[PDB]
Amino acid sequence: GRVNMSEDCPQILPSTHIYVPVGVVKPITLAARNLPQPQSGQRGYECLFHIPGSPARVTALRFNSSSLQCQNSSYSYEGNDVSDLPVNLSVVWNGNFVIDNPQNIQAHLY
Amino acid sequence: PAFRTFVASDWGLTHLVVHEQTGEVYVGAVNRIYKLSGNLTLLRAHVTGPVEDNEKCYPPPSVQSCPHGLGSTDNVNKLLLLDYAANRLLACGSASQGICQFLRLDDLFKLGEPHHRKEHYLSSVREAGSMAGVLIAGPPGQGQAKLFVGTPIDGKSEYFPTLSSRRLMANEEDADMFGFVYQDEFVSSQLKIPSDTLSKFPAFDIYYVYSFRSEQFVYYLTLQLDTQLAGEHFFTSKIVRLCVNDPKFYSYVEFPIGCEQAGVEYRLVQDAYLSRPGQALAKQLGLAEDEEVLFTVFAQGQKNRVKPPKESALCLFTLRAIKEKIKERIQSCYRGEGKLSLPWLLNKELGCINSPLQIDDDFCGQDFNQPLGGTVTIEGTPLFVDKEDGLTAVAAYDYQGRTVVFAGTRSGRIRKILVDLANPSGRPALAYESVVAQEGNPILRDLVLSPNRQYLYAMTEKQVTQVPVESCVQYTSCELCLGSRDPHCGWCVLHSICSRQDACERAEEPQRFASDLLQCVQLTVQPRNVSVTMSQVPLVLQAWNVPDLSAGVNCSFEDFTETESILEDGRIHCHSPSAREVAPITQGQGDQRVVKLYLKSKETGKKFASVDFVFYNCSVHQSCLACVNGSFPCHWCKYRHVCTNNAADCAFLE
Ligand SMILES: *[C@@H]1O[C@H](CO)[C@@H](O[C@@H]2O[C@H](CO)[C@@H](O[C@@H]3O[C@H](CO[C@H]4O[C@H](CO)[C@@H](O)[C@H](O[C@H]5O[C@H](CO)[C@@H](O)[C@H](O)[C@@H]5O)[C@@H]4O)[C@@H](O)[C@H](O[C@H]4O[C@H](CO)[C@@H](O)[C@H](O)[C@@H]4O)[C@@H]3O)[C@H](O)[C@H]2NC(C)=O)[C@H](O)[C@H]1NC(C)=O
Ligand SMILES: *[C@@H]1O[C@H](CO)[C@@H](O[C@@H]2O[C@H](CO)[C@@H](O[C@@H]3O[C@H](CO[C@H]4O[C@H](CO)[C@@H](O)[C@H](O)[C@@H]4O)[C@@H](O)[C@H](O[C@H]4O[C@H](CO)[C@@H](O)[C@H](O)[C@@H]4O)[C@@H]3O)[C@H](O)[C@H]2NC(C)=O)[C@H](O)[C@H]1NC(C)=O
Ligand SMILES: *[C@@H]1O[C@H](CO)[C@@H](O[C@@H]2O[C@H](CO)[C@@H](O[C@@H]3O[C@H](CO[C@H]4O[C@H](CO)[C@@H](O)[C@H](O[C@H]5O[C@H](CO)[C@@H](O)[C@H](O)[C@@H]5O)[C@@H]4O)[C@@H](O)[C@H](O)[C@@H]3O)[C@H](O)[C@H]2NC(C)=O)[C@H](O)[C@H]1NC(C)=O
Ligand SMILES: *[C@@H]1O[C@H](CO)[C@@H](O[C@@H]2O[C@H](CO)[C@@H](O[C@@H]3O[C@H](CO)[C@@H](O)[C@H](O[C@H]4O[C@H](CO)[C@@H](O)[C@H](O)[C@@H]4O)[C@@H]3O)[C@H](O)[C@H]2NC(C)=O)[C@H](O)[C@H]1NC(C)=O
Ligand SMILES: *[C@@H]1O[C@H](CO)[C@@H](O[C@@H]2O[C@H](CO)[C@@H](O[C@@H]3O[C@H](CO)[C@@H](O)[C@H](O[C@H]4O[C@H](CO)[C@@H](O)[C@H](O)[C@@H]4O)[C@@H]3O)[C@H](O)[C@H]2NC(C)=O)[C@H](O)[C@H]1NC(C)=O
Ligand SMILES: *[C@@H]1O[C@H](CO)[C@@H](O[C@@H]2O[C@H](CO)[C@@H](O[C@@H]3O[C@H](CO)[C@@H](O)[C@H](O)[C@@H]3O)[C@H](O)[C@H]2NC(C)=O)[C@H](O)[C@H]1NC(C)=O
Ligand SMILES: *[C@@H]1O[C@H](CO)[C@@H](O[C@@H]2O[C@H](CO)[C@@H](O)[C@H](O)[C@H]2NC(C)=O)[C@H](O)[C@H]1NC(C)=O
Ligand SMILES: *[C@@H]1O[C@H](CO)[C@@H](O)[C@H](O)[C@H]1NC(C)=O
Repeated sequence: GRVNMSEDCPQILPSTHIYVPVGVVKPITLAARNLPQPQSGQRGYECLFHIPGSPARVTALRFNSSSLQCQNSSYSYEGNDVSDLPVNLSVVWNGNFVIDNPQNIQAHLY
Repeated sequence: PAFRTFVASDWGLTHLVVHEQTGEVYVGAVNRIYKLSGNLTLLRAHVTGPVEDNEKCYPPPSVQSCPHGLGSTDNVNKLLLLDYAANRLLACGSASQGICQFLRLDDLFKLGEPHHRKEHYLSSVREAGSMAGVLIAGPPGQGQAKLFVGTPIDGKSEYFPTLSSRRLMANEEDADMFGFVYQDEFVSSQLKIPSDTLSKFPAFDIYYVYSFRSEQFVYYLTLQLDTQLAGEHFFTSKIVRLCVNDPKFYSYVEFPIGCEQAGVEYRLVQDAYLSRPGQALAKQLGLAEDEEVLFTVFAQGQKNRVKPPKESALCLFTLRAIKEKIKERIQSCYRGEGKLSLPWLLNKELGCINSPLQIDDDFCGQDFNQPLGGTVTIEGTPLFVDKEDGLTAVAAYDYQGRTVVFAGTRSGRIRKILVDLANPSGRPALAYESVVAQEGNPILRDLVLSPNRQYLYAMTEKQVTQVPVESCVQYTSCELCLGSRDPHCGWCVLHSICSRQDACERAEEPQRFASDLLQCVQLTVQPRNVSVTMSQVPLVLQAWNVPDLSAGVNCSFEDFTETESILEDGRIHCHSPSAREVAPITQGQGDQRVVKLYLKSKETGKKFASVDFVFYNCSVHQSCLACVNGSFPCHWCKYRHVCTNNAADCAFLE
């Protein structure tokens, strides 16, 4: 679990844009690198969506060191003012450990 | 001495296993999996437990949402298997539809825990030990490591297979784990419970007790339900087998197994243990060196698998004899005779297809006459029967030929049995019994000898206990040493201790080590009785069953004095102590003092052989009656009115 090289860091890699319609049950598959196996007394993964209106906490599954997925859920924002809203997402495990997001990958709620 | 022990601080224990290289002991428990040293010190503790979950939920909450309410439940270690090849431990739990864990061998680091796919789920069943299996491997690049594993199903016929042949990839993170060896839309390397058989008999289920790899196969001792024995539940204990190289699963065989003792039926397996017999039992059971044997434990009748009877019997099966019963049964169905006869699997009875074949022990099954059952129930050779305290577990081993058997009890006791049916004796005799959790914590099936085979780790609900196979040093005397009979023990004459052949220095030499009670040190002194008034008396010593003492010997009357002796013929000549030395002893004890005259060997410097030696005092008698009509040679002087050994010390003649 020692990181000495910058390329070996826990980070989320981008895919072609994350499209999310409001009020539709969807899974959100992610790719990444060197995702840790949670150890003794350590919980699993969650996706946290930073929507000013409503912030959603959805638990996820780490399939291997290189892929994640938040589970079937629907999302919304209260306004009807902007069609395309990009949202900061943070991928957490064991409650508060936020994985690094270099490209600052966002979820588009349309 | 004290028994080395590991206590279960909070929860119950379920499984134990020993690493053949290190002697590290791994211990499966509810919510915990421990690594322990050879002497049972805690080395590492893994939390596997209390998980928020629900048994009714398919794929567990991690993968899909379940409408059933969740609660913090306990995760029971169902299984534990050492994968030496991939430097790890397969630590299969429950309470997640039975997801399996991989812990690294030397530190318990979770390498992987696959739970996305449906194969990564093993069974809902929350019961400990109702599961078993074996790990089998080939070299990297070749046909990879496989796991054969049986489990109960709880009626979830379509979710899980009871018996399966599954893949073990080198990457624990690899998704391919616990996938079947060969999957087809027609036939997969698995065996499911048919839905029709669950509709007919409501809660039929297969509970897997023990399992082992032998030569090229894989056996399982199982418990099943009433299917030709809706009503009530009555169980039938059976043997199962497969070829290791049979992806199609056509080799499946299933014979009922038990044994009878004076018209009393024993049909419920509690444990088993595959072993060797060593030169002794092998010869008079008629076997070749590498021929295997199966010790077992059965309870009386076919009632209450959940809580069996006290009445229990340790039986025996030679694998050559079970191999012949299976070969005999197959060369029979390939004569076209009768049906396959396997109730729970095939509800409508398909018939035996005749065909010309070379029926061998190498036969791995064919397309037609398929998976098949057994008619003639295989009877075992009984050995020992407990009636007041139920046997629970068993192990065995080869020691210098003689075959030692270990037997757990409901009380928390271990029996150390020499099996002597093939040996000279009338029937196999108990040698010794020992205590672990005396209060009445039962011993569990997982009972493993160490790698050096010096100890035997004995597990309870609540504690692991290092019970030595050999601990002859508890024996104080040649007469008790060789009297216990537990075959590791001999009297190392010159060291005056009881222990094994390899532990007694120079044992190989003549008379230095005693193995039959008749070899015991036996000693005699010619002048048994010597008066206090005498000094430096010559005594002759006859001793038999003693090694060459040309090394030198001293006589020590006790830890008081020590006189040098010289050797002639088959006799030892030494002297009594001086009057100056003798009286310091006899002062206080009056009439006489019986004293244990030892021999102290020059080579060892330890007292080994003893005799009753009497120091008598005449003078202290103060009356004629005490003097003469006592027990000793003493003379009374009428006139001086004194008692003495010398006639001349008397007043005068008359
Ligand atoms: C074999 O067994 C004999 C007899 O049992 C042992 O000989 C005894 O030795 C002990 C010494 O440790 C004596 O005990 C002490 O006695 C003295 C006083 O002794 C006087 O009284 C005697 C009793 O009637 C009497 O026999 C004595 O006379 C003898 O001596 C003269 C001279 O040698 C001789 O000529 C006679 O023929 C007698 O032999 C004598 O008058 C006393 O001081 C001690 O008592 C003190 O200590 C005790 C305990 O602490 C305490 O309770 C008292 O209060 C007091 O303070 C002590 O008792 C004993 O007298 C001897 N027995 C005899 C019959 O004489 C001896 O152990 C063995 N023999 C050998 C050769 O080893
Ligand atoms: C780490 O773990 C991750 C995630 O668990 C793995 O990523 C997965 O990779 C697999 C490839 O093995 C991907 O599987 C593919 O899925 C396609 C399904 O898409 C359909 O889905 C639904 C339901 O079926 C349809 O309604 C919808 O219309 C889609 O069409 C399949 O079509 C693919 O099958 C094809 O390829 C295979 C293998 O070559 C062939 O056998 C088939 O015939 C077919 O041609 C394929 O199975 C999967 O998408 C990824 N998972 C996720 C969640 O997205 C990684 O593999 C793993 N990484 C490492 C390094 O181990
Ligand atoms: C005290 O210690 C002495 C050790 O010397 C013990 O004495 C031995 O006692 C047993 C019986 O208790 C005797 O065994 C018997 O032997 C009988 C034959 O006896 C003749 O042969 C003897 C040996 O060859 C010989 O000693 C003996 O002569 C004796 O008697 C003479 C006449 O009285 C006397 O002048 C001598 O000095 C001598 O003492 C005989 O000719 C046999 O018939 C019996 O069936 C039995 O086997 C031993 O012989 C005794 N040993 C000796 C050397 O005399 C004694 O038991 C101890 N005392 C106690 C109370 O325990
Ligand atoms: C873990 O288990 C191991 C064994 O599985 C154990 O370590 C061993 O301890 C024994 C003694 O219990 C040691 O054996 C000694 O060997 C030396 C020779 O190098 C002898 O000098 C010793 O003799 C002494 O003890 C005798 C019996 O008590 C006396 O009669 C004699 O006078 C001596 O004083 C003795 O035979 C041995 O050193 C190790 N074994 C190995 C392989 O090193 C230990 O109990 C456990 N350790 C832990 C940390 O849990
Ligand atoms: C077998 O028997 C022989 C002969 O019977 C015996 O030989 C004895 O050896 C010891 C030495 O170990 C001798 O004792 C010594 O004598 C001198 C006087 O000459 C004393 O000053 C010494 O005593 C001191 O040391 C003692 C022990 O530490 C103390 O208790 C004491 O206070 C003194 O400081 C010294 O030990 C002894 O003389 C002979 N015995 C006779 C009868 O002469 C030997 O024990 C045995 N042989 C073997 C190889 O074991
Ligand atoms: C959504 O995420 C974006 C991007 O992460 C947030 O906007 C910006 O966040 C960055 C942090 O990377 C802030 O940059 C900071 O700049 C100062 C310059 O003095 C520097 O010292 C810091 O080290 C840091 O890099 C930046 O302030 C911030 N932008 C604004 C306008 O405040 C954004 O906050 C997120 N959206 C929501 C709604 O929270
Ligand atoms: C003295 O020795 C004699 C003879 O050995 C003992 O005689 C015993 O006398 C009783 C009668 O009271 C008999 O019933 C026993 O059978 C006799 N015993 C033996 C061995 O012959 C007597 O006990 C001794 N007396 C004393 C005071 O020591
Ligand atoms: C929810 O996700 C699962 C797994 O990806 C999928 O089988 C199912 O189609 C999804 N359900 C809905 C309603 O979108």
